[PDB]
Order: sequence, then structure tokens, then C-alpha cells
Amino acid sequence: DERAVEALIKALKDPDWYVRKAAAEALGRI
Amino acid sequence: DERAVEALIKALKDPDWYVRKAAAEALGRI
Amino acid sequence: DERAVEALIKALKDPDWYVRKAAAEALGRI
Amino acid sequence: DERAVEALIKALKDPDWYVRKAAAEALGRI
Amino acid sequence: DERAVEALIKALKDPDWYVRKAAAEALGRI
Amino acid sequence: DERAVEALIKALKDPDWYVRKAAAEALGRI
Amino acid sequence: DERAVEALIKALKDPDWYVRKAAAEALGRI
Amino acid sequence: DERAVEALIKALKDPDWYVRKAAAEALGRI
Amino acid sequence: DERAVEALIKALKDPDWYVRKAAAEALGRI
Amino acid sequence: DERAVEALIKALKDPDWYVRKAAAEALGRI
Amino acid sequence: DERAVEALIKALKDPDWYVRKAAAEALGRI
Amino acid sequence: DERAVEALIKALKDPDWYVRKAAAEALGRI
Amino acid sequence: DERAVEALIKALKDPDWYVRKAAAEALGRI
Amino acid sequence: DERAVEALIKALKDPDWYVRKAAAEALGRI
Amino acid sequence: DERAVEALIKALKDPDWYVRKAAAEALGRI
Amino acid sequence: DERAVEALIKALKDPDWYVRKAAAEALGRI
Amino acid sequence: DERAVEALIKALKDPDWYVRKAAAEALGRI
Amino acid sequence: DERAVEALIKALKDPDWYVRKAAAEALGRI
Amino acid sequence: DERAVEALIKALKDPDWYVRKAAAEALGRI
Amino acid sequence: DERAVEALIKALKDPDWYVRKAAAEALGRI
Amino acid sequence: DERAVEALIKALKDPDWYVRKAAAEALGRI
Amino acid sequence: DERAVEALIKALKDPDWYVRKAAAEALGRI
Amino acid sequence: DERAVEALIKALKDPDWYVRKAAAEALGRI
Amino acid sequence: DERAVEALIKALKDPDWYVRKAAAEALGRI
Amino acid sequence: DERAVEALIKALKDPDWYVRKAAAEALGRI
Amino acid sequence: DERAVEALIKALKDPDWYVRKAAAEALGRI
Amino acid sequence: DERAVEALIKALKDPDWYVRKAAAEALGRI
Amino acid sequence: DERAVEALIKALKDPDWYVRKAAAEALGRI
Amino acid sequence: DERAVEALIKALKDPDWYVRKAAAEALGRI
Amino acid sequence: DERAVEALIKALKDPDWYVRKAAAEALGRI
Amino acid sequence: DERAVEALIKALKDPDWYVRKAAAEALGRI
Amino acid sequence: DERAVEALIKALKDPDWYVRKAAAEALGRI
Amino acid sequence: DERAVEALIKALKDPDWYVRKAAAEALGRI
Amino acid sequence: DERAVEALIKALKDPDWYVRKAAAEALGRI
Amino acid sequence: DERAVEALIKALKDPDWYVRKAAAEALGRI
Amino acid sequence: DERAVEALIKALKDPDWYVRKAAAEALGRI
Amino acid sequence: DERAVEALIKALKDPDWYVRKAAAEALGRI
Amino acid sequence: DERAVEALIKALKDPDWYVRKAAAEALGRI
Amino acid sequence: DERAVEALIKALKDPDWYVRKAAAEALGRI
Amino acid sequence: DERAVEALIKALKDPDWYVRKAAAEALGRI
Amino acid sequence: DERAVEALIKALKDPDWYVRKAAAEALGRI
Amino acid sequence: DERAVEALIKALKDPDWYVRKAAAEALGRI
Amino acid sequence: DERAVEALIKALKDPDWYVRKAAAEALGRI
Amino acid sequence: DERAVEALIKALKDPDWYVRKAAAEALGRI
Amino acid sequence: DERAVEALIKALKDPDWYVRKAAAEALGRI
Amino acid sequence: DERAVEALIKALKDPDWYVRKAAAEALGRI
Amino acid sequence: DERAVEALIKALKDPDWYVRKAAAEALGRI
Amino acid sequence: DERAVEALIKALKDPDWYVRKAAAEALGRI
Amino acid sequence: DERAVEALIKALKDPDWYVRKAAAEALGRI
Amino acid sequence: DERAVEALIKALKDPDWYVRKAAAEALGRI
Amino acid sequence: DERAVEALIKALKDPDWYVRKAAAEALGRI
Amino acid sequence: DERAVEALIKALKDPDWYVRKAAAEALGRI
Repeated sequence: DERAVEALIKALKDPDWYVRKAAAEALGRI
Repeated sequence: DERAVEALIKALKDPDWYVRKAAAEALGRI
Repeated sequence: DERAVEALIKALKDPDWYVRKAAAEALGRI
Repeated sequence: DERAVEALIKALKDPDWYVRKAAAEALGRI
Repeated sequence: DERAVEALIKALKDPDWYVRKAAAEALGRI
Repeated sequence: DERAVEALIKALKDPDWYVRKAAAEALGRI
Repeated sequence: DERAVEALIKALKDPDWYVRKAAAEALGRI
Repeated sequence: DERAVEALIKALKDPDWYVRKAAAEALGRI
Repeated sequence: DERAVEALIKALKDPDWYVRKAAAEALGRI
Repeated sequence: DERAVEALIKALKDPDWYVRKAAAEALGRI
Repeated sequence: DERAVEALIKALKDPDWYVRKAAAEALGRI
Repeated sequence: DERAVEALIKALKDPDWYVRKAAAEALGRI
Repeated sequence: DERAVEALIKALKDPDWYVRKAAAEALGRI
Repeated sequence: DERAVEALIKALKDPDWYVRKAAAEALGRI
Repeated sequence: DERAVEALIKALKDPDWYVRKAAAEALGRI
Repeated sequence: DERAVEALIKALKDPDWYVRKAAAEALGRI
Repeated sequence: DERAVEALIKALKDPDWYVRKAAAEALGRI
Repeated sequence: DERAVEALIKALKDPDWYVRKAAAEALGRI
Repeated sequence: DERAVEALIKALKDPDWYVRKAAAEALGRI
Repeated sequence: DERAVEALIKALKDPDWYVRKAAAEALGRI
Repeated sequence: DERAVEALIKALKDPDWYVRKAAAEALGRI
Repeated sequence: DERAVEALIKALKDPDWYVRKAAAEALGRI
Repeated sequence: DERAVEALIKALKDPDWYVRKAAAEALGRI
Repeated sequence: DERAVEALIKALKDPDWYVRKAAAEALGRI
Repeated sequence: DERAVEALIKALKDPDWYVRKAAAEALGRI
Repeated sequence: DERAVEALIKALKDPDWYVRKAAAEALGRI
Repeated sequence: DERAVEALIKALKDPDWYVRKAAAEALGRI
Repeated sequence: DERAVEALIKALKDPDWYVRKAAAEALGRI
Repeated sequence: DERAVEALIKALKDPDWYVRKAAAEALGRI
Repeated sequence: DERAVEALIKALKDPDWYVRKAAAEALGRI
Repeated sequence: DERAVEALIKALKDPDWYVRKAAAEALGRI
Repeated sequence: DERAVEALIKALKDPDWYVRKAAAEALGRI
Repeated sequence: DERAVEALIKALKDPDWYVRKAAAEALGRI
Repeated sequence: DERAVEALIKALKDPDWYVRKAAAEALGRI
Repeated sequence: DERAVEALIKALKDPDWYVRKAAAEALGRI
Repeated sequence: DERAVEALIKALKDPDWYVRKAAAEALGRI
Repeated sequence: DERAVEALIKALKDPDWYVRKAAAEALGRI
Repeated sequence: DERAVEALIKALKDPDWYVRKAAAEALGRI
Repeated sequence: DERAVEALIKALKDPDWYVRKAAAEALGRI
Repeated sequence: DERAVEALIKALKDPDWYVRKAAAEALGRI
Repeated sequence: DERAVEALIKALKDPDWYVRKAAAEALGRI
Repeated sequence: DERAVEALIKALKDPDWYVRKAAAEALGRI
Repeated sequence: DERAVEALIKALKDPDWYVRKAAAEALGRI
Repeated sequence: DERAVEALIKALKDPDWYVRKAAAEALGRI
Repeated sequence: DERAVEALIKALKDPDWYVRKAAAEALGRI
Repeated sequence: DERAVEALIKALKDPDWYVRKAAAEALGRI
Repeated sequence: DERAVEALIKALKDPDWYVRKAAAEALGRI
Repeated sequence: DERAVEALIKALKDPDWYVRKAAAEALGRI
Repeated sequence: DERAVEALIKALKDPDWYVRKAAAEALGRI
Repeated sequence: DERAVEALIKALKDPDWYVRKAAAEALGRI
Repeated sequence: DERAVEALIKALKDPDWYVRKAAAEALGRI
Repeated sequence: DERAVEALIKALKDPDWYVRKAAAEALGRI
């Protein structure tokens, strides 16, 4: 479920992983 | 989801103001 | 919940943090 | 689908941070 | 939310007229 | 509540503050 | 809200005809 | 209340004040 | 509101045929 | 009331006054 | 309103066939 | 009343008067 | 109205098949 | 009355009269 | 109306299968 | 009456007559 | 109608499985 | 009667006949 | 069903197979 | 269609990873 | 029906037949 | 149309793989 | 109707007639 | 229009394969 | 109406009349 | 407009095949 | 109205008047 | 505007065929 | 309003005034 | 703006035909 | 507002002031 | 902006006709 | 904001400062 | 950005008229 | 962010540094 | 990217005014 | 990502390496 | 591609400053 | 894919092979 | 095409460094 | 298709055949 | 055209290496 | 159509016919 | 034009190889 | 039309008529 | 113009082969 | 119009009038 | 200009064949 | 305007005035 | 400029045929 | 402006002043 | 520049006809 968001928060680890960037993108949807 | 909002508020309390920015943005979607 | 808004008000701290900017964006939704 | 989200969260736990990026992106769609 | 409006009115009382602008804008959304 | 409108009227102070402008925008919604 | 309308009518009585314009516009929304 | 309309009629004073224009706009809603 | 209509009919009797136009338009909305 | 319609009929005087045009518009609603 | 219809029928008897057109159109709305 | 319809039938006189056209429009409602 | 239908049937008997078309169309509405 | 339908059947004479077409339209309602 | 249906069935017996099509369509409405 | 349905079954003769198609449409209602 | 259903069941026994499809569809409506 | 359902079960023979598909549609009503 | 997603996760094997790339594309939809 | 998805998952199991790519792409559309 | 997809999978035989290519194109829609 | 799809699948069975290509392409549109 | 498609399949006879080409174009729409 | 399609199919049967090309093209539009 | 198409088919007489060409152009729209 | 089409078809019957060309072209627009 | 088209047909008099040419241009729009 | 068209048709009746050309051109725009 | 067009028709007086030319230009827009 | 058009028509009545040219040109834009 | 146009008309005073020229340019936009 | 236009009109009233030229030009942009 | 325009008007001081020239350029955008 | 405009206006107040030129130019872009 | 502009204003220090020149260039974009 | 702008502003603070020039230029692109 | 820019800033080391020059070129794009 | 950028940044770290030049240039394209 | 770039980096081996030169050229595109 | 790129990378692995040069050049185009 | 490229790679056999040269030329396009 | 490419590849297989040169050149165009 | 290319291949017969040369020229376009 | 190409191919079959040369050349243009 | 080409083929009769030469020239365009 | 081409083809039929040469040349331009 | 061409054909009368020569020149443009 | 062409055609009818030469030449330019 | 051409035709009076010659020169442009 | 042309035409009416020559020449430029 | 031309016409006073000659030169540009 | 032209016209009014010559020459450049 939307706990994915809190997983996005952990995905906000690294925007040279772009897992943040993808998370910020996902937060750019969510 | 409300807890997700609460986590996003904690993401607005996240020492990395980068996160706070992303958190606010996510709360913009919400 | 929408107490996030008041967290956005605190996020209005800094638009060279863009946490304001993201907050203003979030207020640009809310 | 929620289990799919759960798997995508596990994809956010995927040792290949490439996957985490894709997973976050997928969760962006969702 | 009404208290949120009340806070936004206090944001229209916020010494930083920048905030008042953002507050009015937020109240525009609302 | 909608007393915000009357706060918008006070926000009509200054459109080089754009707090008027934002108020007129808010009145452009309200 | 009706008192808000009454205030907006007083905003149509506001010496700054700029306000009257904004007030009429707001009453257009309403 | 809708006595605002009759205030719009008085706001029809001046469309280089645009208080008429805003009134005609408001009548363009009302 | 009916009196408002009556006033708008008087606005259709308004020596400024500009007003009559606006009045008819307003009655179009109504 | 809808006697406004018969006032629109008198407003059909002049479509270079556009009071007809506005009347025809109002009849374009009514 | 029925008398209004009767007047609109008289507007369909109006020597200006322009009016008859507008009258028919109004009766289209009705 | 709906005798207007039979007046529309007489209004079907002329679609370069468009009183027919408006009648056909009115019959396009009726 | 039924007599109106009867007239519209007579409009389906109207030597101008243009009318019959309009009559059928009107009966389509009805 | 609905004998109009049987008049539509006779109106099905000609769809280059479109009295059929209008009849088929009327049967497209009826 | 049932006789109308009976006529429409006869319209399904109408040598012009065009009519039968229209008749079936009309019976679709019914 | 609904014996029309069984007439639709006979109308299911031909969908290059579209009397079937219209019948299937009528069965698409019935 | 029940006999109509019985006929539609016979239409589900109709050698043309096209009909059976239409019959089932008709029974879907019913 | 609803024995049609059991005929739908036999109509579940073939969804490249779509007699199943139509049956599933009919069961999508029933 | 959406278990395809988890098949996309296995398709994330290889983006010189582009089965990942196509999976990331599919996750770029999903 | 879900079986189609299941086949596409089998196409993600297709020894030709070319197919898997196309399959993933198709599942992207879906 | 969408079994065409599985026919596209068989059409994925040959992209120097371009029947794969056309299939991949079709999967580029589907 | 589904039979058309079935024919297009037979066109994917058409000995001329040129046709299969065109058939797949057509199914791409569909 | 869409049996035209199967006529396009026969039109796939000859792309030095370009009746295939036009058919492939038509299938490039259909 | 369907008869128009039927004629266009006959135009695909037109001895001048030039016409068939144009017919297919027209059916491409349709 | 679209019987014009069949008139275009007759207009396909002659593309040194360009009445075909114009017809093919018209079929290049239709 | 349909009569306009009918006239354009008569323009496709116009002894000057120049007109027929223009008529077909006009019907191309339509 | 579009009777202008039939006036264009009369304007097709002369393309050294270019009233045809302008008509063909107008038909190049219409 | 239709009267404008009527005037433009009269401009197609204007003794100066120069005007007719311009009129046709204007009707091309319309 | 578009009575300007009829003023353009009077402006078609003189294309060594270029008031025609400008009118033809204006008709080259209108 | 319509009054602006009316003024531009008066500019088409402006004794300086230079103005009329400019006025027509302006009405070309409009 | 567009009363600027009427100011352009006064600006049409002088094209050795080029205030006309600039006005004609402005009318070359307006 | 309208006040800006009003100022530009005052710039068309600016004793330096150089300004009027620039003002008209600016109003050309607007 | 666009008060910059009125600052451009003051910048119209001097085109051997080219602050006018740049202003006229800016008005050449604005 | 508006503050940026305000700064650019201050750049139009910049003692170096060189800057004012650049500022006006920048405001030209904006 | 666009505070860069105000940094360009400080970069307007020196056009024998060309940091002004580059700033004026940047203002030649901004 | 905004941090990139911030770095470019720091590049406008770069002791080598060569860099400041390049930085301003880069900000010109941005 | 655009951190490349900050790498360009380090590449601004040396324009007899032309790594600055290439960086300035890259900033001449960025 | 971002990893490609990362590699190009490593190419800006490439001991051969020749490469750094080429890398910066490539990043100029990007 | 763009891993070609990293192959270009290896192609940066030798510009008396000109495989660097061609790589720098390719980077002169990429 | 990506496989083509892969082959071109293998052409960058081609023992003839002449080919590698051509391959890099081809990848420059791509 | 682009397998031609790999045929160009085989065409890179011989630049005293110039089939390489033509291939390098073709790669000078591709 | 792809078959044309295939033929051109066969022209790259043409025993006359002259042809291969021309074929490669043609594929250069393509 | 482009089968002309394969006719060019046959035209590659003879460059003392220059039908090859013209073909190579044509391939120098194609 | 394609038939023109077909004729030009026949011109490549023209016993005068002079023509074939010209034909190939013409196909070069095409 | 382009049948002129086939007339050029007949014009290829004679290049001491230069009607071939002019044809080859025309084919040197076509 | 096509008739002009037709005349030029007749000029290719002009007994004076001088004309045919000029005609072909003219068709070269066209 | 281009009937001038046919006048050029008559101008092909005489190239010791050079009216042919000028015509051939004009055809050397046309 | 077309009338100019018409005059130039009359100049091709000018008894002085000198003029015809000049006229043809002028039409060459046109 | 281009009536100058017809003035050139009158200027074709005399090429020992060279007003013809200058006219022929002007026609050598026109 | 057109008036300039008109003056140049008057210069073609200038009693000094020297001027007419110069005027024609000037019109040659134009 | 181009009124200079008419000043050139007055400059055509004297070609032993060469102010004509210079004017004719200027007309040799204009 | 236009004022420059105006000055050059005054230079065509310069008592020294030498200047007028130079002025005309300068206007020749312009």
C-alpha cells in the first residue's frame, strides 16, 4: 500500500543512485 | 493516507532539507 | 492530516532551500 | 494491486539500486 | 479545514508579506 | 472560515506586495 | 457566506476603486 | 446577499475603473 | 431573486443602453 | 420575474445597441 | 410562464421577422 | 402554451428568414 | 400534447417534404 | 398520439427527402 | 403502444428491408 | 407486444440487411 | 415474458451459433 | 424462465463462438 | 493479471537484452 | 484480457529474449 | 478477439519477415 | 469487429507472409 | 460494413495495382 | 454510411483496379 | 448526403478530367 | 448541409466537367 | 447561409474573372 | 453571421466582378 | 460587429485607394 | 471589442482614405 | 484597455511622426 | 495589464511624439 | 511586475543612452 | 519572476545607464 | 534559481572582464 | 537544475573572472 | 546528471588544456 | 543517459586531458 | 545502446588510428 | 536500431582499426 | 532493414574496391 | 522500402564489386 | 514504385551505356 | 506519380539504351 | 499532368531535334 | 497548372519540333 | 493568369521577332 | 498580379512585336 | 502598385528615349 | 511603398523623358 | 522614410549637379 | 534609421549641391 511512500522516503537515500530522483519523481506523482 | 501524511510531515522534519522539499512536494500532490 | 499545511508554513522557512518553494508549490495545490 | 506494491517495495529493497530506481518509478505511476 | 484557514489568516498576518502572498494564494485554492 | 475573504480585503493592501495580487487571485477563485 | 457578501459590498464601497473591481470580481465568483 | 447585484449596478459606474467591467464580469456570472 | 430581476428590468430601462445590454446579459444568466 | 422576457422583447429594439444581441443571447438562454 | 409564451407567439407575429426568429429561438429554450 | 408549436409551424415559413431555422431549432428542442 | 402530435402528423402530410422532415424530427423529440 | 409512429412509417418513404432519415431519427428516439 | 408494435412488426414484414431495419430499430427503443 | 422479439428473431435473417443488426441492436435493448 | 425466454433458449439451440450469441445477449438483458 | 441460465451454462461451450462470451455477459447480468 | 509486474521484475534481468529496458518501459507505464 | 497477459508472461518466458522484450513492451501497453 | 495477441506471438517468428516487426508494432499498440 | 479479427488471424495464417505482416499491422491498429 | 476489411484482404491481391497498397493503407487505418 | 461502404466494396469490385485502389483508400478513411 | 460518394465513384470516370482525380482527392478525404 | 451536397452532386452532373472536378473537390472538403 | 455555395456555383461562371477561381478557392474551403 | 453572408451573396451579385471575387474569397473564409 | 464586412464592401470602392485592397485583405481574413 | 469595430467602421468613414485603408486592415486582423 | 485602439486612431495623426506608422503597425497587430 | 495600457495611452499623450511612436509600438505588441 | 513598462517609459529618456533604444526594444517585445 | 523584475527596475535605476540599457533589454526578454 | 539574475547584476561589474558582457549576454537571454 | 544554478552562481563567485564569464554565459543558456 | 556542470567548473582548470575551452563550449551549451 | 554522463564525468577525470576536453565537449552536446 | 559511448571512450585509444578522432567526432555528435 | 549499435560496437572491436574508425563515425551519426 | 549496416561491415572488406569507401560513406550517413 | 534494402543487400552480394559499391552508396542515402 | 530501384539494378548492366552510370546516379539519389 | 515511375521503368525497358539512361536519370530525380 | 513524362518519352525521339535533349533535360528535372 | 501541362503536351505535339523542344524544356521547369 | 503560357505558345510565332525567343526564355522560366 | 498578367498578354497582343518580346520576357520573370 | 507595369507598357513608347529600354529593363525585372 | 510607386508612375508621366527612364529603372528595382 | 524617393525626384533637378546622377544612382538602387 | 533619412533629405536640401549629391548617394545605399 502507500507505505511505499515511506519506502520512497528511504529511497530518498541517493540521487546519484537516482532512487531518490525516482523517489522524488514518485513523489512528483505522490 | 493520513499516516503517510504524518510520515511526510516527519519528512518535513527530515534533517536533509532536500527531503523536506520532496516531502512538501509530495504533500503538494496530496 | 492537513496539519501538513501548518508544516508547510514551517516549510516556508527557506526558498533557497526550496522547501518554501516546494511548500508554496504545495500551497500551489493547497 | 497492493501485493504488487509490496513486491515493488521489495524491489525498493532490491540490492541492485538500479531496480530500486525502477521500482520507485513504477510506484510513481502507482 | 477551517483551523487551517484560521492559520492561513494568521499567515495573512505573518510579518513576512511574502507569506501573506502565499497564504492568500493558498486561500485562493480554498 | 470565509472570514478569510475579509482577510483578503485587508490583503488587498498592496499589489507590489502581490498580497493584493494574491488576494485578487484568491478572489479570482472566491 | 452572506456576511462575506456584505463585506464584499462594502468592498464595492471601498474608496480604492481597485478594491471595488476585485470585490465585484469576487462577487462574480459568488 | 444578491443585493450585491444592485451593488454591481452601482459598480457599473465605470469601465475605465473596470468596476463596471468587473461588474459586467460578475453579471457575466450573475 | 425576483426583485433582482425587477431591478434588472429597470436596468433594461437604464438610459445608458450599455446597461440594458449588461442587464439583458445578466437576465440571460438568469 | 419572467416578465423580463417581455422586457427582452423590448430589448430586441437594437443589435447595434446589442441590447437586442444581449436579448437574443438572453433568449439564447431563455 | 404561459403568458410569456403567448407574448413570444406575438413575437412570432412581430413584423420584424428578426424578432420572430428570436422568439422561435426563445420558444426553443422553452 | 404549446400552441407555440403550431406557431413554430407558421414560423416554418422561411429559412432565409431563419424563422423556420429558429423554428426547426425550436423543434430541435420541441 | 396530443393535438400538437396530430398537427405534426398533418405536418407529415405537409406538401413541403421539408416540413415532413422537420415534423418527423419534432416527433422524434416527442 | 403514437399513431405518429405509423406516420413515421409513411415518412419512411424517402431518405433523400430525409423524411425517412428524420423518421429513422424519430424512430431513433421511438 | 401495442398496436404500434403490431404495425412495427408489419414494418418488419415490410418488403423494403430498409423498413424492417428501421422497424427493428424502433422496436429496440421499445 | 413482445412477440416483436420473435419478429426480431426472424429479423435476424440478415446483417447485410442490417435487419439482423438492427434486431441485434433491438436485442441490444431487449 | 417467459415464452420469449423459451424461444430465446431455442435461439440458444439455433444452428447458427451467431444466433445463440445474440440469444444469450438478449437473455443477458433479461 | 431462468432455466435460460442453465442454457447459458451450455452456451458456455465456446468463447470463440462468443456464445460463452455472450453467456458470460448474460451471467455478467445474471 | 498484474503478476506480469513481478514477471517484469524478472524481466529486469538484462538491459542489454532490453527485456529490462522493455520492463522498465512497461514499468514506465506500470 | 487476462489469459492474454498470462500468454504474455509466457512470452516473458519465451527462450528468445527478443520475445520477452516484445512481451514486456506489450505488457507496457497493458 | 485478443487471441490475436497470441497470434502476434506466433507472428514473432520472423523480423526479416517483419511479421515479428509488424507484431512488435502491433504489440507496440497492444 | 471480432470476426474481422478472426479473419485477420487467418491473415496471420496467410501463406504470403507479406499478408501476415499487413494482418499484424492491422491488428496493431486494433 | 467492416466486411470491407475482408474486401481489403482481397484487395491485397496486388501492390503494383496498389490496391494492396491502398488496402495496406486502409489497414494502415483499420 | 454502410450502403456507401457496400458501394465502395463494389468499387473494390470495379473492373478498373484504379477504382479499387481509390475505393480501398476511401475505406481507409472509413 | 454521402451518396455523393457513389457520385464520386461516377466521378472516377476520368483523371484527365481530374474529376476522378478530384474524386480520388475527395476519397482522399472520404 | 445536405441540400448543398445534393447541389454539389448536381455539380457532379454539371456538363462542364471542370465543375464536376470542383464539385468533387468541394465534396472532398465535406 | 450556405446558399452561398450555390452562389459560388454561379460564381463558377469565370476563372478569368477569378470569381470561379475565388469560388473554387471558397470551395477549396467549402 | 448570416446576414453578412447574404450581403456577401449580394457582393457575389455586385456588378464589379472584382467584388464577386472578393466576396467569394470572403465566403471561402466563412 | 461583422457589419464591418458590409463596410468592407463599401471599402471595396477603390484599390488605388487600397481601401478595397485593404478590404480584400480584410476579406482575405474574413 | 465591438465598439472598437464601430469606431473602425467610422475609421472606414474617415475622410482620409488612408485611414479607411488602415481601418480595413485593422478589421482584417479582427 | 482596447480604447488604446481609439488612441491609435489619434496616433494616426502623423506618419512622419511615425506615430501613425507605429499606430498602423499596432493596427498591423490589432 | 490594463493600467499598463492606460499608461501607454498616456505615453500616446506624451509630448515627445517619439514616445507616442514607442507607445503605439508597445500597444502593437499588446 | 509590468510596472517595468512604466519604467521603460522613464527609460525612454535617452537613445544615445540606448536605454530608450533598449526600452523601445523592450517595447518591441512589450 | 517578479522580484527579479523589481530588481531589473532597480537596474533601470542603476547609476550606470549602461546597466539600465541591459536591464531594459532583459525586461524586453521578459 | 533566478537569483542568478541578481548575480548577473553583480556580474555587470566589468565588460573588460566580459563578465558583464557575458552577463549582458545572459540578460540577452534573460 | 537549481543547485547547478547555485553552483554557477558560485562560479560567478569564482576568483578566476574567466570562470564568472563562463558561468554567466552558462546562466545565459539557462 | 547535471553535476557534470560542476565537473565542467573543474574542467575550467585550463584553456591551454582546452578542457576549460571545451567546458566553456559545454557551458556555451549549458 | 545519466550513467553515460557519469562515465563522461569520469572521462573528465581521465588522466589524458585530451579526453577531458572531448568529454566536456560531449557533455556540451548533452 | 549508448554503451557505444563507453565504447567510444575505448575508441579514444588512438587519433593516429583516428578511432579516437572518429570517437571525438562521434562525441562531436554525442 | 540497437542491435545495429551492438554490431557497431563489435565494429569498434573489429581488428581492422580502420573499421573501428568507420564504426565510431557511424555511431557519431547515431 | 538496418541489417544493411552489418552488410556495410562486410562491405568494409575493401577500399580499393571502395565498397568499404562506399560503406564508410554509407556509415558517413549511418 | 525494406525489400529494396534487402535487394540492396543482395546488391552488396553482387559478384561485381562495382555494384556493391553502388549498393552501399544507395544504402548511404537510405 | 521503388521497384524502379531493382530496375536500376538491371540498369547497372552497362556504364558505357551509362545506364549503369545513370543508375549509379539514380542510386546517387536513391 | 507511380504510373509515371512504371512508365519510366518501361523507359528502362526502352530498346534505345539512350532512353534507359534518361529514364534512370529521371528516376534519380524521383 | 505527369503524363507529360510519357510525352517526354515520345519526345525522346530525337536529340538532333533536341526534343530528346530537352526531354532529357526535362527528365534532368523529372 | 495542369491544363497548361496539357497544352504543353500539345506543344510536344506541335509540328514545329522547335516548339516540342521548348515545350519539353518548359515541362522540365514543371 | 498562366494562360500567358498559351500566349507564349502564340508568342512562339517568331524568333527573328525574338518573341518566340522571349517566349522560349519565358518558358525557360515557365 | 493577375490583371498585370492580362495586360502583359495584351502586351503580347501589342502591334509592336518589340513589346510582345518585352511582354514575354516580363512573363518570364513571372 | 503593379499598374506601374501598364505604365511600363506606355513607357515602351521609345527606346531612343530608352524609356522603353528602361521599361524593358524593368520588365527585365518584372 | 505603393505611393512611391504612384509617384514613380507620375515620374513616368514626367515631361522630361529622362525622368521616365529613371522612373522605369526605379520601378525595375521594385 | 521613402519620401526620400520623392526627394530624389527633386534631386533629379540637375545631372551637371550630379544630384540627379546621384539620384538616378539612388534610383539605381531604389 | 528614419531620422537619418530625414536628415539626409535635409542634406538633399543642403545649399551645397555637392552635399545633395552625397546625400542622394547615401540614400542610394539606403
